[PDB]
Amino acid sequence: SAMEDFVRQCFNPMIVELAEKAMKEYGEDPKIETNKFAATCTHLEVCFMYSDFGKHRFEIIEGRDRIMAWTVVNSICNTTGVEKPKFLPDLYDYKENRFIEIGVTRREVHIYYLEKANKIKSEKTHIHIFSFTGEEMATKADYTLDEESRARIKTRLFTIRQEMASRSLWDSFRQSE
Ligand SMILES: O=C(O)c1[nH]c(-c2ccc(-c3nnn[nH]3)cc2C(F)(F)F)cc(=O)c1O
Ligand SMILES: [Mn+2]
Ligand SMILES: [Mn+2]
Repeated sequence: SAMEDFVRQCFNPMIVELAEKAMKEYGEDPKIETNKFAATCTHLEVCFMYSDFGKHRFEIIEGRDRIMAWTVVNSICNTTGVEKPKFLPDLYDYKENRFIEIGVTRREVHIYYLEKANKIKSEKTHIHIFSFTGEEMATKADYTLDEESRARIKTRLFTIRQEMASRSLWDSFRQSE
């Protein structure tokens, strides 16, 4: 399909391999579940960009194998005393000393924020939701990053959406969330 071609042209090889790895784990084929494949790559890219905007302020948890992800979380919990999350989060903020859950949505940021908060129920893990429309929602409206870094993320996401549009893939994608 066009979707795999788009994914391999707009995402970096590492991200693509990571996303394919995740999918091969669940039991899903990136050539059938093409919209899921794109969402995994998009969310991975956002996580990595978030981390790279940080002396390293953020520890990346997402994109690691579960064994290693929970090793990182456990080490952080034992050195900081911060409580252990029930679900693997996406980053850890050493400056603000808190785990962060990153959401990327094709819907309205508030619907997805409510969904993530209801899902985690761990009042400690900070939530940051980004849209493909340049909108964001974050716990206590603490957006953590500076304006330019958040702007770079927003620009990239809008750019992915428009690349999908030029290829007639956006409509399927936004209805597949
Ligand atoms: O495993 C994680 O840690 C994780 N998993 C997801 C996630 C869940 C379902 C789909 C899906 N799309 N279509 N059908 N199912 C896609 C994603 C994706 F964003 F990863 F792509 C979201 C997170 O935010 C997160 O942190
Ligand atoms: Mn995650
Ligand atoms: Mn996430």
